[PDB]
Amino acid sequence: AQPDVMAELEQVVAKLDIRRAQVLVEAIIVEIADGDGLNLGVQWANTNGGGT
Amino acid sequence: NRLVEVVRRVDKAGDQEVDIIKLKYASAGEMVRLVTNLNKDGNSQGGNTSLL
Repeated sequence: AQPDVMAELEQVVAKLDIRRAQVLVEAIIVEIADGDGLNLGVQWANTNGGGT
Repeated sequence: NRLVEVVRRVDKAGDQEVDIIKLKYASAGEMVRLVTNLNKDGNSQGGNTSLL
């Protein structure tokens, strides 16, 4: 380009070529799970009377 | 003596040379455009003026 644009492109480049900063990204996924089933049940069977 | 005096005279009266010096900065084409609007810096169809 023209020397006037060359000097303009030279500033654009210098700004655009800036050392891009780095990022360390730690994620922390914590899950906790449990629960209580309970099955208690009573059955009575009698020949004479009847059963449940 | 005074004839050829007249002739070299009329010769050196109307000099028309070129000079070139480098432009380091703003565009020669913009230089062209901006100065082209300086019409009558040799840029005319003037008759007895002979500005060509």
